Amino acid sequence: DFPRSRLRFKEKLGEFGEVHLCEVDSHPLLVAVKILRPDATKNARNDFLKEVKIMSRLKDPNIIRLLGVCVQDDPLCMITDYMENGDLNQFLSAHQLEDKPTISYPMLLHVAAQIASGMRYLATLNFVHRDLATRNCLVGENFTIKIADFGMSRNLYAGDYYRVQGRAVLPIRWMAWECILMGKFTTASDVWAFGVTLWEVLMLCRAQPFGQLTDEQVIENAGEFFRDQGRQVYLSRPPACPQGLYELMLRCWSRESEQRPPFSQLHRFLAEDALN
Ligand SMILES: Cc1ccc([C@H](C)Nc2nc3cc(F)ccc3o2)cc1NC(=O)c1cnc2ccccn12
Repeated sequence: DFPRSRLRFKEKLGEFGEVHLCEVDSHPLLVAVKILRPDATKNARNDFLKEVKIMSRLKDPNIIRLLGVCVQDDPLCMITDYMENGDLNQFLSAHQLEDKPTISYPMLLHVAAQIASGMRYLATLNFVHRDLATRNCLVGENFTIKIADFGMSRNLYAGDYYRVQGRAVLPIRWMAWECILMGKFTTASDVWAFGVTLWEVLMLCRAQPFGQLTDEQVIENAGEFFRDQGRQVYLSRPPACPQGLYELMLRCWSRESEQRPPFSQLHRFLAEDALN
């Protein structure tokens, strides 16, 4: 529950808490195991226990799945699926769009449809992710995608978060205008972050959203959405993205939260309409 002795620690996969590739004899069975740092504070331990609880809610092919736990003894462990290809941002970065390692346009749509399906599931639970982005997705065998949430602290993605002393850490470049101005999050702001995530996929993660603008400019842009005088600025159409699919992204960035398409409609478009 889970038998900790059945675990065989093999390699470190990354870094609050280390993640390790482990083997389970059942024989070539691989899992990911997250362990609390030896010097974790009482606050870190509490957060870890809550992550376990939140994660235990989530049961979908395109969401990270809690396979097991070791909490009745120290140190605390969380066990998930091992996703061979690591995070989606690093994965796409190592690929180029097929001409005429490579990835094809239809494969990009399949990646995006899987994210939409995972988010469709979350919406059914009335669960708001709050930090959807390619950096929070993992890639397994055969371009299979699982949405996760690594938190906001990793050095690699430091530049994706706006930090003011004593305030919540904010992924402003993925955030709906109402999130920036009022600091609250909904399924409708998850849709907006999905539009930005889809922009990243079609960019093959080559540039930060609004990359040529400062943090302060991105925040003032939310103000311009609010005022609605036609001065707001949008992510440009990626090279690999045709106009029809771009117009979908634009609906995700509608000023009015109710005008943003539900994830059920987004999934339909990506899995069906976008095929023609
Ligand atoms: C073992 C574990 C525990 C926890 C988590 C994730 C980060 N925790 C998490 N997601 C959430 C999604 C929500 F909606 C809400 C809360 C969430 O909390 C992930 C993992 N697994 C890996 O990180 C992993 C697997 N395969 C590889 C390959 C390379 C690198 C890393 N990995």
